[PDB]
Amino acid sequence: RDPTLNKTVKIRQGGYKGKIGIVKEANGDRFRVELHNPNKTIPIPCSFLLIESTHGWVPYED
Amino acid sequence: NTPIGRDGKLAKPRQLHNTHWGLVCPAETPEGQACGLVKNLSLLSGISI
Amino acid sequence: SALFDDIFTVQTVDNGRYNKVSRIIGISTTNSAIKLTLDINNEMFPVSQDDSLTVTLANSLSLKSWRPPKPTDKSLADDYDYVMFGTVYKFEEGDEDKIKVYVSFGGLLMCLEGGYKSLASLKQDNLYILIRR
Amino acid sequence: MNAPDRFELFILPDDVPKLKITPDSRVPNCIIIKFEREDHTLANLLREELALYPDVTFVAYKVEHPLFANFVMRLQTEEGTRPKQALERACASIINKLKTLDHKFNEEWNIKN
Amino acid sequence: LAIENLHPDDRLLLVDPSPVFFLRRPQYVSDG
Amino acid sequence: VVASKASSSMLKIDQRNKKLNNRFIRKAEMAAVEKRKLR
Amino acid sequence: MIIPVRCFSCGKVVGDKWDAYLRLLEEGKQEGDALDELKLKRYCCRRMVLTHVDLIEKFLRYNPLEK
Amino acid sequence: YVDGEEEETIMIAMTPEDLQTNDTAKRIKPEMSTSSHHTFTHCEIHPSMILGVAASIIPFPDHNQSPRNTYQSAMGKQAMGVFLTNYNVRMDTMANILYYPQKPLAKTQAMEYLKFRELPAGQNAIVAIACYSGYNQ
Amino acid sequence: GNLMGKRVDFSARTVISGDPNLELDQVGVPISIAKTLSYPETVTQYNIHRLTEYVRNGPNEHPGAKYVIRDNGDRIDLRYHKRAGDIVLQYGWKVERHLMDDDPVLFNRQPSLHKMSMMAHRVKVMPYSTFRLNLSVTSPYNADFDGDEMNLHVPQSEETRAELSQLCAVPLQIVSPQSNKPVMGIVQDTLCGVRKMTLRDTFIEYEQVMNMLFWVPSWDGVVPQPAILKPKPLWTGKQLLSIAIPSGIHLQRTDGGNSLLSPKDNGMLIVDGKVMFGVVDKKTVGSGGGGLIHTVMREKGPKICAELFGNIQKVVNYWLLHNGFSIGIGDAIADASTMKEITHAISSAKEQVQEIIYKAQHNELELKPGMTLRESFEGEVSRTLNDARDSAGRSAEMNLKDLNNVKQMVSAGSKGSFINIAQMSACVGQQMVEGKRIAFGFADRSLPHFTKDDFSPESKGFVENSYLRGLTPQEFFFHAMAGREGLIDTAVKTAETGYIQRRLVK
Amino acid sequence: RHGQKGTIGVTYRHEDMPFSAEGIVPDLIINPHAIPSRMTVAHLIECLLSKVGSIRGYEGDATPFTDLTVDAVSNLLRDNGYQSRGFEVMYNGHTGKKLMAQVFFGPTYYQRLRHMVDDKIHARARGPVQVLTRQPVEGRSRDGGLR
Amino acid sequence: EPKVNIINAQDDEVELMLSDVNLSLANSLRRTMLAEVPTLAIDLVEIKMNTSVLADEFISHRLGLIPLVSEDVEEMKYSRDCTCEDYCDECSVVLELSARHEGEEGTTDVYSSSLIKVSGPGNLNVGEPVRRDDYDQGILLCKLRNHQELNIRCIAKKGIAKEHAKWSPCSAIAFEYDPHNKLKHTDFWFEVDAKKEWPDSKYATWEEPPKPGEVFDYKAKPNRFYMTVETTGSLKANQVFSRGIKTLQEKLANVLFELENSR
RNA sequence: UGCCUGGUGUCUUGGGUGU
Ligand SMILES: [Mg+2]
Ligand SMILES: [Zn+2]
Ligand SMILES: [Zn+2]
Repeated sequence: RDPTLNKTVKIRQGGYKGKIGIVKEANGDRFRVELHNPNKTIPIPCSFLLIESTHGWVPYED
Repeated sequence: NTPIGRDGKLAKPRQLHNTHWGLVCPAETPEGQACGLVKNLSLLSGISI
Repeated sequence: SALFDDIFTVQTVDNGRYNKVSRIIGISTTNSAIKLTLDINNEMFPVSQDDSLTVTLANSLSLKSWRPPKPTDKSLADDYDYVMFGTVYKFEEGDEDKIKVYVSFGGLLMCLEGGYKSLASLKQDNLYILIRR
Repeated sequence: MNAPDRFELFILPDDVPKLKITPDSRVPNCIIIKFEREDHTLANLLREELALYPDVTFVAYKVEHPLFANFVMRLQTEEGTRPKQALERACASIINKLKTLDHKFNEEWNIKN
Repeated sequence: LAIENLHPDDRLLLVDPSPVFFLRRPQYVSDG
Repeated sequence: VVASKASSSMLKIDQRNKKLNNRFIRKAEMAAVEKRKLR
Repeated sequence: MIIPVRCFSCGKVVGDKWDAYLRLLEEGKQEGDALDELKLKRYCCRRMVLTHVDLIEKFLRYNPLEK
Repeated sequence: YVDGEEEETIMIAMTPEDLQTNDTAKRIKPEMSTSSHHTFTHCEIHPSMILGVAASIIPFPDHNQSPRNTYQSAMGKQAMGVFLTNYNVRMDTMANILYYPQKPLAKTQAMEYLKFRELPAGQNAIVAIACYSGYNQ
Repeated sequence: GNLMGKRVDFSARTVISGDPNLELDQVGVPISIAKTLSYPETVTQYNIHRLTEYVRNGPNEHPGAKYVIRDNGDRIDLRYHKRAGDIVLQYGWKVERHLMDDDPVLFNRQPSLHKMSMMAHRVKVMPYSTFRLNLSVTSPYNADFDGDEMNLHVPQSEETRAELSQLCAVPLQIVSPQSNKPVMGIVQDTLCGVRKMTLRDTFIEYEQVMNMLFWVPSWDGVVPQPAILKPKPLWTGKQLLSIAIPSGIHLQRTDGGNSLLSPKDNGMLIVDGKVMFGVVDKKTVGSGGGGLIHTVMREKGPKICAELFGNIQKVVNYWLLHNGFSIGIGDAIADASTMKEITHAISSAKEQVQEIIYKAQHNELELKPGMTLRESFEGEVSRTLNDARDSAGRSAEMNLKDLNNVKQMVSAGSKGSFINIAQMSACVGQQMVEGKRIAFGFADRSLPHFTKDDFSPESKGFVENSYLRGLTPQEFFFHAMAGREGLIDTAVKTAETGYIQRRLVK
Repeated sequence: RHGQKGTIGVTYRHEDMPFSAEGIVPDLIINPHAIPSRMTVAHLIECLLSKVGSIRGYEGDATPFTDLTVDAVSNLLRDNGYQSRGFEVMYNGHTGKKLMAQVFFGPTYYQRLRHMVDDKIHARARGPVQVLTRQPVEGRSRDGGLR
Repeated sequence: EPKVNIINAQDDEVELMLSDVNLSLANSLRRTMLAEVPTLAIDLVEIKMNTSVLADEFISHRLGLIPLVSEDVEEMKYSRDCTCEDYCDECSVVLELSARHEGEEGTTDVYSSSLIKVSGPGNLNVGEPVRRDDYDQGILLCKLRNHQELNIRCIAKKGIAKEHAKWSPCSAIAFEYDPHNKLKHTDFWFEVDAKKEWPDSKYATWEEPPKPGEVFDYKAKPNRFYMTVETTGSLKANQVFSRGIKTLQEKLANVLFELENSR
């Protein structure tokens, strides 16, 4: 049931590399992540995300 | 504030009178309904106690 | 080739309101009763009172998009110091021998008074004026 | 809220070509060039360089809207010359001018250092 | 000493190669 | 209070500027009024 | 609130000249002479230091919320 | 102190210069030739004190059309500044604080007692009056 | 409150801004508003591919869609659908797609005094959060960009879209039935720049002419021959303006009985869309009747007339951008030779008023029939003072050079008039409250700084100074009284006029 | 401070603004047409006085009903090497060519008002309705409709 | 054919005269130096603790404006063009700041000298905040009183001034040509006489004033340009000029490559 | 195999914004 929803994530590629966000929408292959840095929400592919875990940053295998 | 209200309005209460010199601001007043009815004390004015 | 030719002596030069434009009034030396009122650009062709100007009017410069002239080609304008191109917006067939031709070179106005015989051929849509000094 | 990203002024999308050329058939030997993610810096340089070539009879450019980073240029040469060759010659000539300018500035700076 | 203590003729020698009433010197605490 | 160094410096500058203004503005006004009188 | 890092108009860095400006004013130099001594030529830069009001000295007087 | 009813019976001078008897820029004082002589009883402390708190911010209010003075008096109460120095410890429904307030370069003497120098509500911008690109019409 | 007028759906509201680079009948719509509003488009075999693309894009990507409506009326929300790509569209369904370019929308500003306050524009989606208008339409809306807001209403049907595009469209509303004259004309700095650009001594080089010609959308690709061919090719501003005018337009106007040689460059003569002489200003491209806009609308139709605004605005705006125009404090100043004339005129008027006062006080004053002695005296004094202000203002105006910026703005008709020059430079004049001079609010005097029974001009509200020179405290107070009267009169008459118009409409 | 309210129409970068010979670009450009009809001469006088004050390091005294005249400020401005009326020769940002008209130029005190567009923009397709009348509710905060 | 003549030279500003170039080329060079020369500036701030009276984003904005040495920024890569997951040492520079006030009296000033470079590209002279001298404390960042601490970690990236003004290497580029107005490119507003009402240009002595009897020359073009380049210290003046020229060359070469590959 | 949510008072009053 979209386990990565409402989880802190970091962007590793594209024009937003290294920005912390929170996943809001998880329909599929296109995740809506709100950014902490500006006040906006952007779409992003799943391959571009690094989901936070108990041990550092983990790629899209959470 | 001048409690004359809106009903039965007239231009004379809203006008800036000669005797207002030095006691209320000639420039500062709201816009619309309360124009002229709301006044601001001049910068050296006082009220007797 | 050329539709009119004469030599004029400048009577008056009026700058007036403007800085780059002058009104000059001239009468033909060979024939009085021919007048020329003209707007000119001061900065390019400055004139003074009592100057002598050779004025020529032609309907073509030969011997539609405008192009910068190549240095190799030659045209009628090679012999003159000031060439303008304008449209004739009035041909007053006036009294017995009083004919007025009004020409506007993009807002710079010219009026040519003269007899019918001299200005008969000037009934064209567009005219070049060629001034030499 | 509706403000676009600032990097869109110079970062080119993959599907958008940097340079699209379409002929202008109203007059002979004329082309219309659409530059993407460019502004007056390149446009004015190219225009004033091309205006001096004897074989270029019309060159102009315009920026349609300040809020979009692109400009469109109209070029029209003589019968002998293809316009794209004239554009390439202009680019190469400006590059050589900049190169000699850099060399001379370096020489002067070393002298006055 | 200061410019005032200078001789008037020597003050005349000080020529630029007067205060105005509407140029105040800035403050930070104001008053009231 | 134990005011900071910047605040103390600002207070000294303010006192000096107040004195200088009170002197110079008054002098300039006195210079101008006599000229306006004699005209 | 606190001296801006860059001049708004042109972009010269004026944030490192506040302390020097106050030191110069302390010694009796006039404001124009103090600004000239710091090499602030354009009046766009001069208005940044001349018209700055230092409010952080008032915010710091409140007791810190943590310890 | 005089009130609005005692003012009916007094003769006031506008400035201390009025107590005693060809430039294209300076203004013109009233001639007052109807009276052979005057016996003033009071003098105004300063005429610019007839203005209120909001109208004491305008510089050169006597060079302006009066409706513009009224509009500025209205709009000066909507300018974001620093309303108080303890805005951190206050819980207001709304609060707007300007990052870098600056005091005006052209100030008035009445701004000293309104603390406008210490809690200003604006900035000095380099303004150019021009028809540049048609986007400021 | 609920039947004659009610709140409605499918509408938006935000601040308006100006855009010189928009056609006359175009409005700039923010992206967020375009995403929020929608238009239900019926799926047919001409647009099923495009509509499927829109459905795939979803409600967050532009162009996109918000809902899919089946034949039975059920709504499929695309936010909460996990299988949006697994939706196939059948003919007859509706897709509530996003607002797109060239969609007709009704645009409105309150109060809606006349029918030109609601007009239909074409949508153009733009960044940032303000509605954007071509500045020629700011006149019918009575709108400016100091904070005004305007309303947008989206049609929701093919019939309603056709009605908006065929009846309320902006090009169809250029000429009004109220006074059979255009309601939209060239305004503000475009008017000022078309006056400056069409002066007799404005010449343009080849490289600038090429740029100016490329800016005209309707240009046919042929450069006109320059007015001056030798020694240097130069074009005049009239040529570049005539480039923007459609061919086949004839316009003739006589200003002050000028001859066909037009020594002062006044009047007008446009032959086959080419300007022969005459400076183009408010009398030609303004909103008055019989001008260029009215002629083009009658001759060529609403579409060409709408394109005329864009052509003229683009050319003039480019020229004025690369030429410049400003105004300064030096433009409100008159030399000493004129200031002494103004002072002498004002002193003479004050002496005349003093003589009238003496004559009235010694019963030597003639009485105007139907008016008392006091009324006749007051009328004569008011007339004398008004004539004084007019004379001083005329002297100041005649002083001004051609390069004066205020004079240029007044001459173009873009902004200001003669009274503004008079008051800024020469004399503010007499302040009238309720049609009379300043009354005696105190006991037999206007202020406690005057002696009793003083009828001198300065004692009853005659501001002798100018705005540049500055007002004395008494003049300041009297002028404030007059301004307060103006504000009150406006704020009171507006309600009476609104009631009258409502009764008339009912 | 003279009733000259307005809204931002567009933002240009540093290199697109007109600049003076010494590299100063304005923070803000206003139309000349704002002045003549409204007759806010105090705006121009304040700009001139502020220019002189920032050049000389003083604060101008703009108290009303004083003896300050425009000619004194102009003399002070001329003594500092600027045009006495405040004009400046200014260059075009796009092409670098001089502008044919000189530009009035100087610092002025501006203030930011509470009315921002992002607090006023509002749109509605469908949403809550009143219980009594089943018409759209009133208010931007409540996702209401327009009347 | 183009010529360069340097009038004054310094580490932070150079005053030079260009000649035998078109006005468009000089203006394009000025624009490129203003807004297209890449530099290095702080672009992400991770605030681990901030108990000062300033807001977190206030301090972040202040940090972004601090100039950093960008001498070897050419070797560095753009963040969006680096294939590395997260940020590596080849596309970012990590600086760390830690400030604290000890004692129950006094105020501590936090300067840009306290920014300590932690990681960055190997042997590249980038990232260090610019200092006027060895004893210059730098830009004032914040102020602290007792028990107030600021502990942040900042990441610097490469960018241009088009994206944000913090990446601009220049402050103000004075630009000027034709001091005596022989080309009549401007028309002088005046009240009595235009000659004595307008101040002379600072380069008026570098060109001969027109003769009283001289006629207007319609064949002349602007030929000599006087321009002064001031920098913020991140790049030297000569580096700014040379890199602006190189950036313009790269842009033109890219256009040429696009044209040649279009066919 | 553990499986995802749309539902928002009312009435007064005040202060404002654009005409
Ligand atoms: Mg408005
Ligand atoms: Zn600066
Ligand atoms: Zn990397």
